[PDB]
Amino acid sequence: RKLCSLDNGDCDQFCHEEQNSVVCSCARGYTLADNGKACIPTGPYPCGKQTL
Amino acid sequence: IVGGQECKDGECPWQALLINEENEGFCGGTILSEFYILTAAHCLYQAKRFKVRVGDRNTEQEEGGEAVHEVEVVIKHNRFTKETYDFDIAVLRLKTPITFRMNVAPACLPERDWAESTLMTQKTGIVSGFGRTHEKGRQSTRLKMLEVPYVDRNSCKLSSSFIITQNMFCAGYDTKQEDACQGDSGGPHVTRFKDTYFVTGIVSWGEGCARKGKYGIYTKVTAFLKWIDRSMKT
Ligand SMILES: C[C@@H](C(=O)N1CCC(=O)N(C)CC1)N1CC[C@H](NS(=O)(=O)c2ccc3cc(Cl)ccc3c2)C1=O
Ligand SMILES: [Ca+2]
Repeated sequence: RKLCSLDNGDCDQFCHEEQNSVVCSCARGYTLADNGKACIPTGPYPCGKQTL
Repeated sequence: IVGGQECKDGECPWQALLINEENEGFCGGTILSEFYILTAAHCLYQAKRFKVRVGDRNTEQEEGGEAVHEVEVVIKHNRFTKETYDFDIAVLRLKTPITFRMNVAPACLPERDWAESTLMTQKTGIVSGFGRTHEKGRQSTRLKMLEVPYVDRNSCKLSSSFIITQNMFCAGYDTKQEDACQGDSGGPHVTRFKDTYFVTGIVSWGEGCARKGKYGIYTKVTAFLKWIDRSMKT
């Protein structure tokens, strides 16, 4: 197990392998954090989150 | 849903309920965005005219979080066939936008490759709905949810009396008495990854409910992600 096969490449959501390296991305309504791994909800009621 | 548990406050906020002219629930749906609902194409033949209710966990009480939406456009997959339930998918565009709140929020649409390699390879998914709690009973007045193991594709084909196409997948139990059931059709099959729930299936059909040697059959959402994307843009 390497890159995306290794614990999802440490990505919160989508993991892609480009040129032998991990590229994380997020669902609509999320922004990729500065660390390029975490996904931050842009506004209230982000998709896929149970409410309160 | 046969077996499983009640959805507790805020646990299944993407659940949608299709209700007929007489305000009775007959199929489920999944909230994709403020304007769009994902459901099964076969549900569209279950009523002449219908509306969509969201935020409802108990169909017997009027809390204040529940909202009824009229459907503006019905987008049914053109290859849906009654014979096999292949291409069992439809997208509904609502007349007015859904207000997100406690118990009302969309599920995430995943990217195809990642969903196939990461979501569908998880042990389990979660199915939900207001369907029957036993094969012969009446619709549940309470929203229920059930963890369903992903079933090996070879196993599923062997267990089935009918063809399992590449647009379908199987989930559930061999003998354990838990499954989706009548009225759960069109509802969500979601998969949790790091506390985020992604739409992975649509409740489609089964040979009865929770029968020995049989599994629940779901529309494989990953095969229709581009289709869904196109449907939500026009
Ligand atoms: C085989 C299929 C049927 O007659 N058709 C229609 C034509 C056909 O032969 N196909 C194989 C497509 C399915 N049928 C027969 C009875 C069953 N109806 S149900 O209300 O008990 C039902 C509905 C949805 C379900 C979804 C899951 Cl995930 C699990 C159990 C469910 C039970 C049902 O769906
Ligand atoms: Ca209610």
